[PDB]
Amino acid sequence: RAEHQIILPESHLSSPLVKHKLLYYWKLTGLPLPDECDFDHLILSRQWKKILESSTPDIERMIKLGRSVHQTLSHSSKLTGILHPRCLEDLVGLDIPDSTNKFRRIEKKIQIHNTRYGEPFTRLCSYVEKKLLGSSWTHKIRRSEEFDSLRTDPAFWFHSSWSTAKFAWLHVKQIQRHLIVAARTRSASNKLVTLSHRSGQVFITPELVIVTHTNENKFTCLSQELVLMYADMMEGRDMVNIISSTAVHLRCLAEKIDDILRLVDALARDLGNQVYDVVALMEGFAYGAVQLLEPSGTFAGDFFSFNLQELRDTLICLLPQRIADSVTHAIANIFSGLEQNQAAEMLCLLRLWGHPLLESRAAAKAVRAQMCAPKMVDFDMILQVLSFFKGTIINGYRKKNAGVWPRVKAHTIYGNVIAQLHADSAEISHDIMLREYKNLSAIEFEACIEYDPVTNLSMFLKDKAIAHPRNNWLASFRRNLLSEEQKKNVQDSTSTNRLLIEFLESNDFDPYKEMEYLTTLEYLRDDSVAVSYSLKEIFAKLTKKLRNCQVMAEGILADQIAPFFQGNDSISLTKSMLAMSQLSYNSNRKRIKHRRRVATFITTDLQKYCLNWRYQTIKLFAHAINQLMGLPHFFEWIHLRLMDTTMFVGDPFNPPSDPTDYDLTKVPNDDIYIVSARGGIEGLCQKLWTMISIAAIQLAAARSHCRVACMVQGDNQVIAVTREVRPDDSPESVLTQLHEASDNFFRELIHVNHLIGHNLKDRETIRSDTFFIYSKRIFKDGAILSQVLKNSSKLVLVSGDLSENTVMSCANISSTVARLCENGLPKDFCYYLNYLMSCIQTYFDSEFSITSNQSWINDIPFIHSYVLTPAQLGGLSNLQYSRLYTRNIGDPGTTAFAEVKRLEAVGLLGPNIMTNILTRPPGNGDWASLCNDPYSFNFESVASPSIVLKKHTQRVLFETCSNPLLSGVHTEDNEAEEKALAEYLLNQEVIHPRVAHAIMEASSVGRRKQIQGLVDTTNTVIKIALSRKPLGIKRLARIINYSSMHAMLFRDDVFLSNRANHPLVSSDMCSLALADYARNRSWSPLTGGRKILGVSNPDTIELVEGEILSISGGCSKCDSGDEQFTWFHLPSNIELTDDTSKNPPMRVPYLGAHMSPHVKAALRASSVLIWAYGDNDINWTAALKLARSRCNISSEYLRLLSPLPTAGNTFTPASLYRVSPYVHISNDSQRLFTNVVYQQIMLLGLSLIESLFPMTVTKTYDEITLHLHSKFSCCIREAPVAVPFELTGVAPDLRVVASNKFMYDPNPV
Amino acid sequence: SEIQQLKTSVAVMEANLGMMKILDPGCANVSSLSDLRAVAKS
Amino acid sequence: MRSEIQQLKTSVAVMEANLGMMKILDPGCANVSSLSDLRAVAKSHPVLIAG
Amino acid sequence: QLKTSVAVMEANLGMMKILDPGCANVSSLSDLRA
Amino acid sequence: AVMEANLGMMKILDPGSSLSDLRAVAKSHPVLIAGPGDPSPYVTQGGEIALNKLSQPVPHPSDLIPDIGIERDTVRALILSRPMHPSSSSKLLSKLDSAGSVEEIRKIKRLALNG
Repeated sequence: RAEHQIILPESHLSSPLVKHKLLYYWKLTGLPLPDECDFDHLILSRQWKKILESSTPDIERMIKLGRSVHQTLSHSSKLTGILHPRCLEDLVGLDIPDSTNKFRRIEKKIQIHNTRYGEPFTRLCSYVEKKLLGSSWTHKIRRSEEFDSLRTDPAFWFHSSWSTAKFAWLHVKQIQRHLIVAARTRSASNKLVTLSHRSGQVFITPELVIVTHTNENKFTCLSQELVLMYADMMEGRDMVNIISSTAVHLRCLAEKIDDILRLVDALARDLGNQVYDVVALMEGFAYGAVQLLEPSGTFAGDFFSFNLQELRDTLICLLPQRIADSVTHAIANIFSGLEQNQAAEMLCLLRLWGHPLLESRAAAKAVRAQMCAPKMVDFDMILQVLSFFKGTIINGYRKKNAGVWPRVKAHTIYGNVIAQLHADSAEISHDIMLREYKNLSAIEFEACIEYDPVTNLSMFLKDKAIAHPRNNWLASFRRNLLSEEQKKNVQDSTSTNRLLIEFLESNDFDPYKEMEYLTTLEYLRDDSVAVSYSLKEIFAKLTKKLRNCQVMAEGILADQIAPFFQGNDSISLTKSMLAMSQLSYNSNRKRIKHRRRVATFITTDLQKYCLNWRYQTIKLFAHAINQLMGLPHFFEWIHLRLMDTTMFVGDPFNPPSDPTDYDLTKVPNDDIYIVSARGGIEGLCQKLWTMISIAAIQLAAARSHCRVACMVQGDNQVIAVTREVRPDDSPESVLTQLHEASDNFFRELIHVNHLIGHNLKDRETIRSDTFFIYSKRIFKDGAILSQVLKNSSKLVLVSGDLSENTVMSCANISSTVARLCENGLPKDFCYYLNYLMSCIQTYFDSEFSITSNQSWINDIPFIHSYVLTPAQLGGLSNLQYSRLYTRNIGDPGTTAFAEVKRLEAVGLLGPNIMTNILTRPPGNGDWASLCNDPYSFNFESVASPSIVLKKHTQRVLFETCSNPLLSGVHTEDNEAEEKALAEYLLNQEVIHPRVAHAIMEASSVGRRKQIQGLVDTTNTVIKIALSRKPLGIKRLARIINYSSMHAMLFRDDVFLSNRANHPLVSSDMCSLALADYARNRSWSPLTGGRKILGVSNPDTIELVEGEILSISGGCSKCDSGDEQFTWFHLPSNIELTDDTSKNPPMRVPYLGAHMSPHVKAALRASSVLIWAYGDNDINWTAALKLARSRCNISSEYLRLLSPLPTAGNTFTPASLYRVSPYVHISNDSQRLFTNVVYQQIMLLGLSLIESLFPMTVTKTYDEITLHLHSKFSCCIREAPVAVPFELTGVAPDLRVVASNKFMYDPNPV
Repeated sequence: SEIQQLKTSVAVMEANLGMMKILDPGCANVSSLSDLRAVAKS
Repeated sequence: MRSEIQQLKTSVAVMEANLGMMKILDPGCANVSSLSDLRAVAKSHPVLIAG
Repeated sequence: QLKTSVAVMEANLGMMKILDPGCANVSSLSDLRA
Repeated sequence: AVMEANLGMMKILDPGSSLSDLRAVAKSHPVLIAGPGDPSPYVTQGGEIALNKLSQPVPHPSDLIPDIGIERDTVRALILSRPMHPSSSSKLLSKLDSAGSVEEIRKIKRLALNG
């Protein structure tokens, strides 16, 4: 069949490693188990004499596999059954010569790719660098030796250490995925592939892979997602080897990494599964080697010595003492001698041995030891934290509501100090919060906050699992493994147990009646509530009503109460964190009362944070928020429910080991159970806990008499303790005051967390004068510290599971290579690296496929010109050369034609391809396709499989939507309204796709698209919606054959064509003339000859013609009559190391109401519609009829509320910031772009500045000045004449329901 | 006066005894919209 | 004056009777609570004690 | 009056610790509801 | 006055290492049972409760109760990784293998971090 080739097996590890799945399939064959599984609690208790008589195919494959494996081993010795991770070192050296010779066929073609095209890549990179840096820098344009090592050794992926095992495990992985796909079909094919490696064999089935070593007479068994873990770690550590041995500032790491890998492999043979207690310390050794480089003598080598002592203490319990000493010495010599970036690069050693095998019993023991423990918290410290909690609430409400306190009960205002602040409504200071805490903690509020239960609506549309209730909890496990009276307590489940689908189908959903599950205490009478815990190393599974109330409570806190505490989001988190390490000592030392403030940093992680909160600690805080909302009982629900319920760690292969467990209220506080838990669950009730943590941090600040800038997202807290000094104050005094302030604050933070029941350590928390740690990135002296090797470990070779998609795989390669280029790599190296890895990708999909292409896969110029042509035009390349310098904001079509023009000029891409793109036959095309996706060409293309499956599940899930919230989302004529609106907006005298995209996005049509795009279409949701409604025959053949159709469409349209009807424009014109010609020709069957305009933007590299000035100054452009440029200056003699006594001042570089949002969207549509087409009565009638779909305003309130007509139609940093915080920007002599274009020029200039200094450079020596001249460009055009007119025709009806708060606003504004 | 300070020192006693009472999970039907002196005096 | 002193004495007399009923721990563990206090309390609508 | 109030303060407010005797043993949920 | 007639102190021994200083610095508190359960495994004959580092009562208080390899490896890491003149770094590495105690390694650690 063909339905089974849609949702493929996963090619990468997305799940934990359950031990008893592996041991189920191990026991199901007749092989001996490992010797640490002789007294196992689940294996010795199941009734295997009935399981093995099921005669399912899943058991017959295992029995035939055991007769295959047992026949090859011998009876002269003992067959051993070594379990992961005790077989890391043997599977590390796995060497199948049948996969080596199958990857050498790819290597043989990549070497021809280099020897035919490597010299035009050199010509391209030198061309673009000579254009952007001028011909006065032309004695400094050499290719980097990263690029030259990539140019002499094309098979970097094939000739490293770890490459043979990478070949072997990728071939084993693709064979097993093919066998799973074949085993979906009910057939009788031989589902057993036997490979032969160096001294042994490999047996592959859809469930197990068995590796047998015949001289040692041993074997190991690996489950479905354990061969994925081995394949992932092999290509990860291989790519880490490649990048660390090519890059010059990383070559000392490479040997170290091999050492630190192989040593720990040798530990895994006799530590076993506890070797991941060693691996977990490796992160610490990367944080302590940064703290070796302190400016003072304090803090240096404290966390390093702590982790070295912890490593000795974990080793001496399992190893002999001598081997523990020698291994500790080896770990100490690996992480010593590193730079500031090379120490942060060793954070790649985390996922590089993979993951342990998990079980439910040990996880449940680890949870019971801390969540069922007794606690004793201090009442007076709860009063102090509650004082700062309520004072922060009062000050935040005062700031939000224009100087008014919350509605406080008048008889609860004690003393004369708070009673005086109440009359003035004055902002309460932290010193009054500490002094008057007995009077401020005892204050009560009244209902003065109008909340909203359903606000986000994306949190109710998540694919979260729902636990089926506690009379059916034995449906959590696989029915094959239950006992005979445990099978009688399992019922059928009509539900899907997903939050999304059971939210859509739940009619009579009233949020204010769903909150009565908690305010009326009916969640606590309810004897169907079950909580299920999950295997991990952050997630639980609640029932339907309780999950609804948890989502509501989180939304209400994050919407109303949480911004009172400021939470202390991508550019604004590299401006609040990059400016937070500007306060460090080494950031302002040339500058060095109350004049200049400095800070020293404390990154703390609390021991077992979420499951040490008790009801006795959180009750008064929840009480305060309940009084402030008007709720009798809302925000303390989790502790009261978990005290009264029993929960279990749920896993389908981990049943209860006692076969007589039927009722949860009668199982002991034992095997998988946590009976009457007293702590909290992670993620649940997170906002309240973050607010209590902020209140404790500000309390510790006030109790130690200092100011503090914190940032806390749960157990990860970062505090900058601050101290204000003089410019003429000595540096020794500044360091002494910072050390005393950090000591006093850290003691008070220890003290106020110990008394409310929490532990942050004296030694595990990293205190530092220099760096802090946020989102696992190290921020150090106003700079982000590099992580190229982490991104190298994810440079992998299959992406996604929805088909055999090569375009999305090459797109993931391009995004990872761009992220490598952001962490500081040569541009030419990353560009030619993406070419070579995309060729590896496109040859790995003709071979090694688990599911025609014989004509074009042996065509080397086709594969070249197909991986190098941009994806906007039909090729595979999602990395233009301009993406190496800056972000892709701008027009994708002009950047596409600009890259094609550069590649044609330097000799890479042929002359035929340009004229064949220009003479390309047009596609189907709609007005709706031009409105929904502007910047787009009407070329014949195949739709992406992920877009098709996502859109199919969004259309299928909303067919059975029935709740009163979001009732008008799925209408029967939304596509007719979409076509009518797009034909009204676009089919005018002047065609504007971008303003029509803005109008339709601001109307109710785009609101329906925006609501339907919020649903979580994961693989399980797509399987459900394809079971409820099949996909078809034409669309499904386009899903399965997507890559072959995409490649043959490139081959037919633009690679192999005659095109005797030669176009008007030639290949030498500007790229926006080219993109305008391609749009005006491609949309010509739809449009009819009119000019699609208002779309194109210039490419930033093609626009400017840069120049670096000489020593005397003066540019060859401004000597030739040029005045339009941006000016970039870098001061001389800048240190990039710790000696920052003579650096120039560092600053943050350049990076980039009171109404309902329905009225905002309506007024935005009004502003865009009047700005773009004209300002008279017909345009205002159309603007009224479009704004009337989202709100209930009249005609006269449009004209006095619409904004003025304008052009408005760290997780991943933009770069490292080493020499860009010193550059000075003057956009003064350029007056044409004073807008998006000058943003592009400024970002291109900063990337060209920081491109001049590789990571091997720590000192500048001269002054650098750029003039980005853009006057004598072919791509300069004056803005046209905006000609107003009347919109012919009438606007569509755009019907709307009035009951939706999510699509409509009935209040007359 | 000292009596006016004893009033506001005696009042936070009941406001803290009501706090100690509502920390008990057996006081889970005490609605939050209630005076803590009144919870203490009951 | 004297009336406020009488109300202070009466309020402290209420406080000593309230501290006589709380479950203060002593060696011997006489006044403990079970998990059935919450179960008997949750069977009704949450009550208002204010005044 | 000034002495018994501070005697209630020192043993009521400043010195008061709050015990949650969590069920760190092996017993079922219906055994804890007894 | 009449205050100690009802509130029984319980002699809490927070470690804010032997049993003597735990008994010596141990303030007495009136602890108040709020949660359900039995607190009897955590008190001791004499009325004393020992708390953990997480403010957890412990069953018996004795749960609450150098090296040269680590101290030489860390000072090698400080000499190797900090900026230092290469003759002086080799001189500090020269008189470090000749050490024989925890003392005179600390002299090099305060000799390396101070220059």
